[PDB]
Amino acid sequence: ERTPVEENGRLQVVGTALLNQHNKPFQLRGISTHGLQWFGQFANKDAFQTLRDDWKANVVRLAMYTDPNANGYIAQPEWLKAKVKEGVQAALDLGMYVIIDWHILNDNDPNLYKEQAKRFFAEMAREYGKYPNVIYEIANEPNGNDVTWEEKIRPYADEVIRTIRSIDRDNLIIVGTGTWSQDVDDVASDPLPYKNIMYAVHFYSGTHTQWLRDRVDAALQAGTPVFVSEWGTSDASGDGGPYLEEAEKWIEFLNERGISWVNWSLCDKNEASAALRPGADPHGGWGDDHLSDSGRFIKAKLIEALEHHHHH
Repeated sequence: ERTPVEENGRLQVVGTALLNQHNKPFQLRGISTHGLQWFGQFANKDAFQTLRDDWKANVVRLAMYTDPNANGYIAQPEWLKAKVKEGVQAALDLGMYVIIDWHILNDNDPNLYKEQAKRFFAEMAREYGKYPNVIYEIANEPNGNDVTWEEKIRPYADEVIRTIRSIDRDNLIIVGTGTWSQDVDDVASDPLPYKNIMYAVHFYSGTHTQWLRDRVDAALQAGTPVFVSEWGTSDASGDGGPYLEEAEKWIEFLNERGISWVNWSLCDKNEASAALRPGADPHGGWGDDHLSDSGRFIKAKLIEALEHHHHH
């Protein structure tokens, strides 16, 4: 009944490894909100307490869409910042790790809203940098044939990281990769020089099979730290299946390698990747029959991972 943050404290990255404050290997495992502008009602202390105590998650991710055309942060900065702070404060109150996700998507080049990102992250780092719970995810899913590591993503990340690190010298930063955070193989050609940086890989088990695991293995062998800050049991659309046999191959692979993972998503949208059945209580306490096939799987994986840790 020690909380995850009480037990593990300030995290650190050495090579590809995530270690806790006591120099022990540590794996974050949890779940992401869907876009806060659409499903933010699930980002609250009561829901997060269920995740901590019943699901055995140790991290939550706050998916703050940026795109004004998605009613994201550029359109409604005050409401969304308020919701992010509610989410962060809930995690602080529960001793959970929390990822603040600048959730680019259709705004596919992170440079589009770079200065707004810097102002947002400067505020979050000032507010919350003293706490070891906080993790900054600075660009969810760069995508597009022009948006490559060398040309667009790395220069964005270098500027945003220098902004954050001027205020919060220690907390983890997760940096997106090209092709919807698949192009982790490009990082080793020119990595970022800073402390406590990990590189995102995202997968959807209806789409992404062993080939992407093979890429991840090659990245790890080359010394690139990987964090799975978003993955689904559906096709990449968020719907279809779910594809739990393939998802199981992924979870085994990630657990064997100690790679942190965060499932998409904790909401009740009528799509296969949503963890909750439509009308589920925003306050948590969900019986198995209020979880989808995907939600049941994720809850089971989280519980099993904790069991395997305590005994092996």
